[PDB]
Amino acid sequence: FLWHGGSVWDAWFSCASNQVAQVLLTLPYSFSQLGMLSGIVLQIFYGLLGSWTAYLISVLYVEYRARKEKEGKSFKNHVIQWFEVLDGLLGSYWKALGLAFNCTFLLFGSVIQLIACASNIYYINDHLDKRTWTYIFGACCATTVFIPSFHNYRIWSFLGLGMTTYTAWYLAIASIIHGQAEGVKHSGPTKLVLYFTGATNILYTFGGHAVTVEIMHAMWKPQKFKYIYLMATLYVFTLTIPSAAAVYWAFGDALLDHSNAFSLMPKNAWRDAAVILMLIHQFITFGFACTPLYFVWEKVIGMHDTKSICLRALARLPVVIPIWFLAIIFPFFGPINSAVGALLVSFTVYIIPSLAHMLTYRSASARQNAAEKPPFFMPSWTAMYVLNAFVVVWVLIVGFGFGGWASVTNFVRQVDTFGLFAKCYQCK
Ligand SMILES: O=C(O)COc1ccc(Cl)cc1Cl
Ligand code: NA
Repeated sequence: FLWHGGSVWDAWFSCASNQVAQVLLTLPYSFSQLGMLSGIVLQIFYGLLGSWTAYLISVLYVEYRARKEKEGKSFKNHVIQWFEVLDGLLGSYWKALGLAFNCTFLLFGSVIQLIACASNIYYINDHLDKRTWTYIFGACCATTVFIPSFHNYRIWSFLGLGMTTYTAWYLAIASIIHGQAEGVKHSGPTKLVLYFTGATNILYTFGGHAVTVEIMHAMWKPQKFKYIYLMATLYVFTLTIPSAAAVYWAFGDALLDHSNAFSLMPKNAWRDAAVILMLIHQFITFGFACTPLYFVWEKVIGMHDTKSICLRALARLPVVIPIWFLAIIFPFFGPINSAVGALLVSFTVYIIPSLAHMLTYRSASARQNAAEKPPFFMPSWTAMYVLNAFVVVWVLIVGFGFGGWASVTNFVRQVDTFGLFAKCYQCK
């Protein structure tokens, strides 16, 4: 009860901002690297852990606002940010950590959208290789230095949800109708590097929810908290499990060579519709990631105020040129999710939110005068502390130690094979 979350519409507007658009096409690859038994258990595991960490971020936001409003403060005409909460609760070293990590991740999450945009357009008009489509789409994305901000974020998310729901159910039904071939093989785990570069792509997937609660996070007065609101957290499962299971079931071990699943499906108007919807979706996730970087760069350089559109744009172009060169040089759609999710997501989404919560409520004085008692599904404090320590140690060893070695070895293998400035990655 009294969950500071809102009504049914705001509650579903939080599951809408659970971006799983682009990574949806690289999950059969991970299944072919792991097998059927490990692919499902790990998806459920990481989905539950992601929901837990999102809850942690929420309770920390509420704790900070509640502490600040008591000593005398007005939060009117001023939205709170993540690094501000970290600075207010822990100190300045945490304000530096939660800024460096959240800026590096936002830099590397747009290279991926540019790569995917240049990759999916190849399965409509394959007269120009993927590097020329990267030239063209980078020149198109370098025009976001003219769009100031977004006037509305509700409609974009509510349309992205449907654009994802069409593709996640085309990929399953087309694969079922196509059936199995004659002499396809489902070999499970063979090498270690492959198992652990698949597990990290699965870790990456379920950290997109908590990453938005670290940037926008709108909150308001509490409501009565109908308990049906929880049934919107487990709606990404009907998007990710059937589509990834039914493509691997049909196409076997031909997927450890094709990271984009559109390359195996038979061409039809439905496939063309899904490519276009995915392009429209991945063109929105690029601006929603490049806007905070623009804001932070303008604040840092000391030029927040600008009246002409020609001055803002011109000053705002050391931030989109490395996002372009990095997409041109390393165009590895699918092997890059593992590296990014092993080096940045494991710290941004999992270890830091659970370490801040452990370090905040250390003393009994901080635990008796708390803004929110422990939830109904976790009564004691020892339960929360044990769960946090487990999350920290697990993501530290399996997510960073093994995942890191495996994913970086795979990323270097791709460069050894295809070279730098590759012309067409995984084209016949
Ligand atoms: O389209 C994508 O890139 C997949 O969505 C995500 C998945 C994981 C994380 Cl951390 C962030 C995002 Cl935006
Ligand atoms: Na991967």
